[PDB]
Amino acid sequence: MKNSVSVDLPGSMKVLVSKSSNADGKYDLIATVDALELSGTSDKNNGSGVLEGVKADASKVKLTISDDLGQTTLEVFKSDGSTLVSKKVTSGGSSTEEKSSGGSSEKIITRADGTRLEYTGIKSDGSGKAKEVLKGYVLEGTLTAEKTTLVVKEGTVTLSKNISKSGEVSVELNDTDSSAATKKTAAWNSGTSTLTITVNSKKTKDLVFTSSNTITVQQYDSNGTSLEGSAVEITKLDEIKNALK
Repeated sequence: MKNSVSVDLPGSMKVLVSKSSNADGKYDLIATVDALELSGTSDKNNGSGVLEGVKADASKVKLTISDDLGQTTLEVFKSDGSTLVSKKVTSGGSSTEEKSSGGSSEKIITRADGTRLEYTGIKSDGSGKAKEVLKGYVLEGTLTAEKTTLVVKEGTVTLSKNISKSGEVSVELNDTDSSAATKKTAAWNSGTSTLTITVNSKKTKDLVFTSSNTITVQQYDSNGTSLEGSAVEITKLDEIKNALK
């Protein structure tokens, strides 16, 4: 690989591809990931293809680079190469890291902005524990094969952020408050990703769940009909609880 060319890949990796092909028309590939050298051959000249290596503990490693360089898959197998232990797929600014070990699985999704969904203790029915890691705070809850449900409790109010298997966010609020004068109810608008809270037949605040994986809160005037001021981004879990008081 004396006169190879270096190619940047998703997942903060680099591959070297030979400048010209062998007698079969194929290009040599070399990459180093952490301590491990990987090597392969490809029928393309751009850095795409498959590289393989073996760790010191005899685990087999495969790096698969998609044809257009938009995706990398980094896989680790047991020493015979049959049983997959871990798989990291990176593309479009996001990574998904899956590991299966000792009865349960894990899946960590890292979004382009650094926020994460962490699914742990995944069982054969698709259930598990769920955490969303946002900037400044974490939301915790559960996973089923149908949805992720992340829960914040304040007083008799329970706020539930649902993420469907498809990735669609919806939010609900349920309040066990006996008193009809203080009980919170809320309505969800999927068109604006906004939960509007009502108390005593007047709107009190809008909670917006943004495409940037943030939450903002904005109050209504005492008339219960017009918004006032400007929306404030939540920076810590305590401020979500404050919005539920």
